[PDB]
Amino acid sequence: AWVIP
Amino acid sequence: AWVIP
Amino acid sequence: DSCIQFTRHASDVLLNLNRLRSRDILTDVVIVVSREQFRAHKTVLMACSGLFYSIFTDQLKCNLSVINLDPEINPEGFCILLDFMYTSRLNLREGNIMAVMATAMYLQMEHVVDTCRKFIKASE
Amino acid sequence: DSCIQFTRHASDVLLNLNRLRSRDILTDVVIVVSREQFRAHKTVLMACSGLFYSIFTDQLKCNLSVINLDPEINPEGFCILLDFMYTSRLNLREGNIMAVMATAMYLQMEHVVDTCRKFIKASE
Ligand SMILES: N#Cc1c(NCC2CC2)ccnc1Cl
Ligand SMILES: N#Cc1c(NCC2CC2)ccnc1Cl
Ligand SMILES: [Cl-]
Ligand SMILES: [Cl-]
Repeated sequence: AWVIP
Repeated sequence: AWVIP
Repeated sequence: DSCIQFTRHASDVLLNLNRLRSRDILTDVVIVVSREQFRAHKTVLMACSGLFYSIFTDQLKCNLSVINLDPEINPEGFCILLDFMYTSRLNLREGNIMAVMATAMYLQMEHVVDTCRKFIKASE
Repeated sequence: DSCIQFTRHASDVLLNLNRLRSRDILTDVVIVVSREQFRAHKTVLMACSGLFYSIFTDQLKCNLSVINLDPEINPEGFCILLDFMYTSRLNLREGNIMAVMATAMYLQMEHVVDTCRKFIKASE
């Protein structure tokens, strides 16, 4: 995996 | 985009 | 291996599947959650959710156009998860994490469950 | 935005759509190329190809279970492009680039066309 898009 | 996978 | 890969391809496919969903193009199922209706594509639901994969690989259920989910399921939670299926984006908020993790455990969406826990284990 | 994104999601969805295709699960169309048959999902074909998008948004054509493509189309070229639709991987070779670029121009697959040219413009 989870990231800040 | 195109890359070498 | 000799294969070359187009990086944005998988995401581009998803972008288009969501535009087909928004325009109600070739949607083949209606998911009912607390009197609210969600039109989708069975293959996208199967590709994302272990529950929907079990439902649509069942000889009798695969033929149904309408699927009613457990009454405990919040329709907002389901809507937030249906959007994640089609976009890879999860609208996770303090006000919805409980309703969204309970919906992901039911739909067998391991990766949503995993991160959902992490955000509360850090909130405590 | 507040959204969080799962990086491998779109690719994971594609991986599963290809496993459903390989197991002939919920495939709704048969594409015929020079007496050879290719089973697929209409939504994946639409999401990838401008030609298939036009075909399946047509009031009469959307209802067809079998679609016959132009006889000039090589079935290997089509098979290599159907695999790219479902995997993001393109098996591009000196022996097939001509047959694969001609198949991509017909299917309106701009990104395949673009790179296909680049490989020959560098081969000359
Ligand atoms: N489609 C599909 C699918 C699958 N969907 C459930 C996803 C949550 C994992 C699991 C395993 N194999 C296949 Cl073919
Ligand atoms: N599905 C779909 C789709 C589309 N498919 C053709 C792709 C080659 C681009 C184009 C534009 N809009 C939509 Cl909804
Ligand atoms: Cl997930
Ligand atoms: Cl393309």
